[PDB]
Amino acid sequence: LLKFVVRGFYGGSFVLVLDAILFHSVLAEDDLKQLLSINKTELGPLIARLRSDRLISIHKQRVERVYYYVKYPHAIPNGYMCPICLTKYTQLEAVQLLNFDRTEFLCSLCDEPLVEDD
Amino acid sequence: SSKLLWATEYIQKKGKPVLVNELLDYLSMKKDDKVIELLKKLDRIEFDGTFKYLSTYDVHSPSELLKLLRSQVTFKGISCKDLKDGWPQCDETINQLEEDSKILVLRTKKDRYVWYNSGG
Amino acid sequence: SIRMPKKEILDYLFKLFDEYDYWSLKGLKERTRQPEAHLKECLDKVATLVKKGPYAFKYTLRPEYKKLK
Repeated sequence: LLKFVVRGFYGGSFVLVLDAILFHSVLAEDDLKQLLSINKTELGPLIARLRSDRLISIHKQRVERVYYYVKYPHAIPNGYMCPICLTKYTQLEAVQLLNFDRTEFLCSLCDEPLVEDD
Repeated sequence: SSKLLWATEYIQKKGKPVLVNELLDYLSMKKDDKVIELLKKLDRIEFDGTFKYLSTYDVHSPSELLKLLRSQVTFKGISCKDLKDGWPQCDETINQLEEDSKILVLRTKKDRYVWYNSGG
Repeated sequence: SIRMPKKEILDYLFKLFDEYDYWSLKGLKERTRQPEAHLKECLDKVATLVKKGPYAFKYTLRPEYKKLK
């Protein structure tokens, strides 16, 4: 999948970035960093790694704003985290990552059970 | 110059409203110049008839408190724009920068540079 | 020798003088338990003195020729 393809290409740390983006609308490093609670600095560099791969695309405008979007179309509480692919999700992702068969939120890329991240 | 700097430093340390005479004693400097030049043109000196110091905030705790919580959670960027967006009351440009420096500490920098604030 | 203390001690005075334009010998020792004779010789070269009503001893770093600030 998109999630898998990235993984083959790069590290896991990158994969987490791609996930949040898939999770919500186009975001900025600040936002991707805020929800995740990771340094913005590391976030930016993760973006570039994926971008070469084309997991995401960037638009730069003439502070200046950068927007990041996943090139998914190209291919074709409220703060949980995954213990396997170390990905992360918020409440908006809880109503979608939740499962009745288990009564919990399941990852979306590595289907690992996620857990609230303090 | 020296006397004025001492007056400013004194008021800044002590930080209260005060007649010209009250200032002389603690700093021991008197001139007419102070009355009709220094303590009127000097930005740090706020006339309230007596002379006071330009406090960053009415209470120091109000912006520093939010900055402590924001560090426990969220991202450092947009310090003045995120602080003003937060409440109807408007935060003073200088009180913001001031609280942050007194509070600091050090900030995780990454190359212009992205700056993130973390607890020491 | 103790010149390291001198240069380093001046830094302490600026911090002290940064909070108030005046400081008496008693307040300076609290900030530095170094011999008063040792502090006085430094204050004597760049410091000043002022006796007042009850004779309040106050010292001030003379900024007249302070090339270091």
